[PDB]
Amino acid sequence: VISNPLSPRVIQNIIYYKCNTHDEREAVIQQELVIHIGWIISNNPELFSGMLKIRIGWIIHAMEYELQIRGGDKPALDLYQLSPSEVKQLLLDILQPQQNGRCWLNRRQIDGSLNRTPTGFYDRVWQILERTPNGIIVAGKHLPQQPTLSDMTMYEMNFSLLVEDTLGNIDQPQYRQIVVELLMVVSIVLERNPELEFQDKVDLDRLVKEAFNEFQKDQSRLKEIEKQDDMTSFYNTPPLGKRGTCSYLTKAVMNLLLEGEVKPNNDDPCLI
Amino acid sequence: VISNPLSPRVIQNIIYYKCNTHDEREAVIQQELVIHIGWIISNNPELFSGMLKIRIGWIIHAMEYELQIRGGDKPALDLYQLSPSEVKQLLLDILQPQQNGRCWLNRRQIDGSLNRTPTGFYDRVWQILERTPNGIIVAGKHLPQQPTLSDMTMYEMNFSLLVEDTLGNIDQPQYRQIVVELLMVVSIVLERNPELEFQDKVDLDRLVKEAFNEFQKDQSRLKEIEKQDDMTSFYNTPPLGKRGTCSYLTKAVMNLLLEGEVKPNNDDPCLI
Amino acid sequence: DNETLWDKLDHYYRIVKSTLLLYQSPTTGLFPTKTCGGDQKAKIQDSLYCAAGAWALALAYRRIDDDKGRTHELEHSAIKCMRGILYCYMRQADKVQQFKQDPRPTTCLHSVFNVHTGDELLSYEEYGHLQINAVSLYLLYLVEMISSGLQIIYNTDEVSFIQNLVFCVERVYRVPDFGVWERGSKYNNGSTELHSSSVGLAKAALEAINGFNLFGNQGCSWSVIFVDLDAHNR
Ligand SMILES: *C/C=C(\C)CC/C=C(\C)CCC=C(C)C
Ligand SMILES: C/C=C(\C)CC/C=C(\C)CCC=C(C)C
Repeated sequence: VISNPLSPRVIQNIIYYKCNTHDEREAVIQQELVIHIGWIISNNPELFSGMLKIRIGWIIHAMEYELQIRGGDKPALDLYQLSPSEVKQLLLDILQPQQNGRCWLNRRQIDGSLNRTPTGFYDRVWQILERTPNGIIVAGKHLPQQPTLSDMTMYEMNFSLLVEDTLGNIDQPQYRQIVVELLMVVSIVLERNPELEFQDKVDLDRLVKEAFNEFQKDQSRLKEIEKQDDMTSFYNTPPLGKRGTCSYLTKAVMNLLLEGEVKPNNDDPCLI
Repeated sequence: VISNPLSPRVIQNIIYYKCNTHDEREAVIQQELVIHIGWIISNNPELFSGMLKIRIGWIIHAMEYELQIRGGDKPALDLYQLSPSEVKQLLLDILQPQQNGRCWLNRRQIDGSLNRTPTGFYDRVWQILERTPNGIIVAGKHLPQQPTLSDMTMYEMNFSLLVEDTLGNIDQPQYRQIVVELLMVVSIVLERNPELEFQDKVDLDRLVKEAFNEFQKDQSRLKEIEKQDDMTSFYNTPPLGKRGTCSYLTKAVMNLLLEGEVKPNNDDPCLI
Repeated sequence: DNETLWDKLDHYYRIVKSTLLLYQSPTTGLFPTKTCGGDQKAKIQDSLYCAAGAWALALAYRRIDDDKGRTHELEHSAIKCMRGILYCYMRQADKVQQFKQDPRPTTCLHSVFNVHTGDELLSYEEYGHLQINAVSLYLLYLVEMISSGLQIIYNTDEVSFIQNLVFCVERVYRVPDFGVWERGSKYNNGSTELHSSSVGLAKAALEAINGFNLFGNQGCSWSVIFVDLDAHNR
């Protein structure tokens, strides 16, 4: 992790001796992509808006998986045969702001691997943290309400680093994206509803699990699909629609929420 | 129904001849409150807020029923035996605002028999009626979106009669108050939640029961109450609390709304 | 703007004489609703305003000693309409007694009259004659012109009818009416409603006509109109 600006010597030391040793060409391809991102972050920064951390490798693994997707049922292009012009063009293609017509599941590879959190996501999870006194427990990592809210402030970088670190146990990028949209759903529910708050340690893995439970029972009852515990169909299903993934996460959030007590608001007292 | 005012000659035949023939003394008690109501509407105008209609005959039923609660396992006092001040003071006690020391069952009986609706209830059902394609069904009546929306206004007085006509068939008074809170619940749901729209018809009776059965399973998990099809456990439950009737109701309205399309807003862009 | 005040009033003199005072009914003093077409219909409410318009110019014409007789022409233009308006109502004094006892759409004072005879033109079925403002605006205007010095009430018999006109207006708090636009409501089903504009005029009419001598400066204790304070309050 490059937290603070460093010298060329230490960077050379980490890029070869410390960071990658399984493959020496991993250093060269990461090297290429670092200079390429230097090109892009200078010309058109709007693509890099959204991903705090720019993880070079993830971007590479994302590039390799995009190559696998494009090639279909064929030995796909490997990132090391591609020219850096081809590397740049493909990297822009996966970094494109908008994915049109992609299988939503492929969009979840693209967004999740890039750590492209939507705009204001850190602020929204901050509001989440304030409105859950216990805090959130995420994939075995817990954000408490205190002493977190006191130390960092709403719009600083360190809180973003903390929440991203807690989101460091999402091995599947698709899981990362599903929890990111879970957090956006929880944030919209909490902001839109000030009478109600989370009553316990907030375990988003359970929420995604019972959202999958709902989707699985619905699919089995509707289309008689005999597949059991298959994460793929939940990933293809789109967020916004008649039956949407965001809909199932919203149902999960409301089901967990409604166990707690509710208090009318002083600014707008509930009329009933 | 006295929609427009009449002369002393006309109201005389309505008071005695044509309306009541089971008991002549019904008019004498009937004639009592309309002077007492005149006293309150002047001294305490706010006390009669929320009720579109003052059905005095149902107020007598409310007047007499509370004595059955007041009297307990004893022959209750006869409304035809009390002095008029006792009838007045009884009227003030049970039409007071925060009914006091009443198991929420008795509050729901008094409020439901009293047809006390929340302030702005008629405004909110119009909004409920606005973004619902298949209107509202209440115990065998149908409140459509058309020609209702085109022929009336959100503050319109005529619309208030229709919704009461829609709710007039609720024979059981505490069911009616449960209906209005459900009607409130979707209102506090819908206005804060502008994306969720109904697809099919909204039959509050189905919304009311499904809340009760999912209510039933939790308390069965607690102590396994053997009473079946008994709303009493629901009425004494407070609207707002750990497991309040509203929390049961919104789950019911959350699911039915969630069984439809989540419309993306042009005004509010979607992050996922 | 060096024109004499004679000049500016002559500017307004024309308009009333050419556009309103030309069409004033010479017989009943009324003002027809339709200037052209041969229609005999004259409404109570609008005819009150037309007289007031000449009254308004008449008061402006009180500021000139050399009025060339214009002031009396415009002052009594208002009197001619109000007395003709007054004349029309007695013609229906049987209805006034009925409306006093049983306020109803079928016992009320009419609102439209023959401009050339003052005879009733449209029945209750044809036209909705329950318009409280027209009766109320008459009483409000009647004291309004009398206070300025115009003499409209002539004998004690007219005092009784105007006194009885108060008894009809005293009950507009509970009697629904078709209102100013003779429609009743937006649905136009012929169903009468209580209107603030109609109800307010009677409150203003009762406020002004209370204790007011209908004989003006030339009056005594037998020419005052008594208004029920309770009826005004309701
Ligand atoms: C951008 C609009 C979308 C994604 C519509 C779907 C969203 C929901 C369904 C969640 C709505 C529920 C709450 C805001 C409490
Ligand atoms: C009088 C209202 C009082 C609390 C608010 C009740 C409304 C809701 C409890 C649940 C909101 C759920 C959404 C999906 C917006």
